[PDB]
Amino acid sequence: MNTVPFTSAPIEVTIGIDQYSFNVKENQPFHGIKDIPIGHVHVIHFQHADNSSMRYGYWFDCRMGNFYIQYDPKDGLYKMMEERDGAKFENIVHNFKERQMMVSYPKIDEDDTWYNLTEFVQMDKIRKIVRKDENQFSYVDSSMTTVQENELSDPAHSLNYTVINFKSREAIRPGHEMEDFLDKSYYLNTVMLQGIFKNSSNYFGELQFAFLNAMFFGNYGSSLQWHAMIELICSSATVPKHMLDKLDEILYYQIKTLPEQYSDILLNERVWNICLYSSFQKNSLHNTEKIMENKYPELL
Amino acid sequence: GAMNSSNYAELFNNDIKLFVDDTNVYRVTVHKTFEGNVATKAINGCIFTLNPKTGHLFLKIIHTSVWAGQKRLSQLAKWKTAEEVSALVRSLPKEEQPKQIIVTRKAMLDPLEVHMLDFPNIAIRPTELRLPFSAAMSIDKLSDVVMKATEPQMVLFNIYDDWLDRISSYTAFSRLTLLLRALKTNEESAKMILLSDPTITIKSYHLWPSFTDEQWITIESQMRDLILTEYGRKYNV
Ligand SMILES: CN(C)CCn1c(=S)[nH]c2ccsc2c1=O
Repeated sequence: MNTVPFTSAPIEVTIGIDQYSFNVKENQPFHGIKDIPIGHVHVIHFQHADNSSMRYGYWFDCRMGNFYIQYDPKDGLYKMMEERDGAKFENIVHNFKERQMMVSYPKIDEDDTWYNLTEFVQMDKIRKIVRKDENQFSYVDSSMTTVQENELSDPAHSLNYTVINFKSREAIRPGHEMEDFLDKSYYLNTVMLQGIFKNSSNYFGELQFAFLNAMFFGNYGSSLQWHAMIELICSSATVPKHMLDKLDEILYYQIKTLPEQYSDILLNERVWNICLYSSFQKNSLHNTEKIMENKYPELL
Repeated sequence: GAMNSSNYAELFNNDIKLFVDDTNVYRVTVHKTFEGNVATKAINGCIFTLNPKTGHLFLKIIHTSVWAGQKRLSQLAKWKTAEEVSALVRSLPKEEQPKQIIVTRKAMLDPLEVHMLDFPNIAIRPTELRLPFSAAMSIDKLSDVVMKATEPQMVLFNIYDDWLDRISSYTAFSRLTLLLRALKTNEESAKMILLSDPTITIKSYHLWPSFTDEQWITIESQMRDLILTEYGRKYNV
């Protein structure tokens, strides 16, 4: 069980760690988060009490280094940093635990939610979507735009999601125009899975990462990417059976975790009604269809 | 964006553009079977592709053999239309290719856009106008060549005959729109108006009668009379 210490908490802030959150008062004696489960990526995220504008945060994996948070009064935010001196770090953490100035990652033993939301998400792939190679962790916030969003303006601060565009030459084989537009199996299986992602685990990892950035930061381009990756599968007549079964599980847990009051902005009526009721896969997403109909029947 | 009353003059500027109407591509008669069920029989159709500035009409005849063994023909018809328009564009010299294509029905937008991905600089546009091009098959010479075709065929016409020698393309399009609106609302009456006087003939190389300027004013008035009536005869007014 790993630890992310905080140097201090000089400004009042709501802190998130994965799907949990807690409020820290201005200059409260808060020195970090302990008992973080090893084996998963994690996200630590922030919303200041004064400025609910810009939710922001850091994706990290404690197996990749010793990370801590320190407020920067010049740039005005909580920054993640790596401590290279492992003895200084253990010594800092042990002192903060002894004084009981850390919150415990509050995982219920029965609870597989975080695993289910991050099953295919890998830190190495996050770092290729969020390019900042000198750090082992990745910063995301509400305002960052995606590469595809930038084609329709700072490239260093972008989300380099895989570009999906259903009316593109990559998507449409000359001479198969109607066939490939109405049945996107070629684009899914040959172009994206075999060609770009290599396997469905990498495809699912990017889909899960896009959803989580949409949910935790309200990142609009992430929401677009999540829905595009769902729609590409649902609009394919030919999809491996294991992928459909896994997609149903992925979406089920995403819909289960979504805040009920954000469903209006985070769910695209057209994609979901098409996927659940008109698409080739209308009858392949039993768990997802059942939770959608019981939790968000208005959208449909 | 969409073409409407507000940007109507753009049709007659010097940027090449084509209207595409697909309403006569897939045509059927519905009939009873011996078992008392209903069946369709396709008949020949056509794509109506028109330059409104010059009057040049590219009439692609759609022979019934293109539907043999195919499913979901109304959907296929839109994609066949887009395939043929795309082939037409590629067949034209670069300097004759259109800068915009305006489809008369919004369901043609995605089929045409996908078939024209190679031409990112050709704008595909809908329109808010309820243009009467479906009545093109009420023009006798056009209906004749479509129904006689035994194979796919492209036939070229000037739908304005020689009018542009005497009137502008704005006026030519207004005249065409009045004639087509008449024919669509009451074909028999419209055709009686156009042919009643046996001394005014249709030249072999024309589609419409050889009206003098004064006779066109009378004709157009009579077409204006027909349309407003039928609009009463319909709504009782
Ligand atoms: C398709 N064009 C725009 C219609 C031309 N046009 C014609 S023929 N007659 C008429 C009569 C009253 S108003 C008016 C009029 O504008």
